[PDB]
Amino acid sequence: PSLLKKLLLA
Amino acid sequence: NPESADLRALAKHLYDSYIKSFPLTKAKARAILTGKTTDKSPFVIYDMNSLMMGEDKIKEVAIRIFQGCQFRSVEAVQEITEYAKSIPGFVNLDLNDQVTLLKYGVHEIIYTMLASLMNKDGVLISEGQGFMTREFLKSLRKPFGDFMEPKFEFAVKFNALELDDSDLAIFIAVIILSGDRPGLLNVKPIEDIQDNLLQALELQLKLNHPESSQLFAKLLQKMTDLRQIVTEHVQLLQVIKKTETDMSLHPLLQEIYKDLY
Ligand SMILES: C/C(=C1/c2ccc(Cc3c(C4CC4)nc4c(Cl)cccn34)cc2COc2cc(F)ccc21)c1noc(=O)[nH]1
Repeated sequence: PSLLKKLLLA
Repeated sequence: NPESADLRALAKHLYDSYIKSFPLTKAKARAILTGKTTDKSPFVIYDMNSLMMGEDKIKEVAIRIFQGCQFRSVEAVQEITEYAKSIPGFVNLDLNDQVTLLKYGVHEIIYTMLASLMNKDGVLISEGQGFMTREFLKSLRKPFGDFMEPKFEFAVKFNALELDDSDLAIFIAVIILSGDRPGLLNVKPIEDIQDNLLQALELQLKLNHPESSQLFAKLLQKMTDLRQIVTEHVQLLQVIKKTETDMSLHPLLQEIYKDLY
């Protein structure tokens, strides 16, 4: 579950 | 050439996005470091007594100090992510390639912006409210005592290049768009954006540093220097994690550090 992906998509 | 005007527009766009993403600019850090500010002076951590004194603004002391850096690095990853999304083409890349570029790029950017917070005497900490002396860092037990010395030497040399925030915005964009990071799925589009960012950097340095001979070549060499620094950064967590098992790591850092093991 990627925290970098969450930052990237916000 | 015909792209020169567009390269100045890209340079301005990255500078504006950098100001938007990074609260503590080189210009602010240099103002604090030379008392050209109406901010309160920063607290100075120079010994064990002064570190306890300043406790309110941050096991074994060397570990607690380095564990303390996690809060700043988590904020920096968020700032760098915001910046990366402002680079034209970045958000159109494969989302897994955007993760890879952030994962392998953030520490190189953190050490780059850290050079802005450093002089030959010490480093600005706690969003610029603290100054921790080189000397105090030199005094921590091995291997911690030896660790920051080469970071201070990198900074003095980097700072002697007299880059400004406009220069740094493009330099950082070039580092993010590195096509050789491990596990990138589509390297061509990344190198295409990087090539245009390098043209924008080359022109930035020619116009902003007209008497600074081979400044572009010197900056490319600093990107090499920054990768060695990151290798040494990772080698230290690796060394200490052999003896200290129970060590806390912020989940976001856990993701950045995964697989370097
Ligand atoms: C987890 C960790 C570090 C950590 C924390 C800080 C540093 C080096 C460092 C930096 C770097 C720009 C991040 N900045 C500083 C300052 Cl301002 C003072 C003292 C050390 N500093 C290196 C490392 C790597 O080794 C560690 C070894 C330990 F035993 C415990 C923690 C760490 C870390 N914190 O932020 C990171 O990016 N990594």
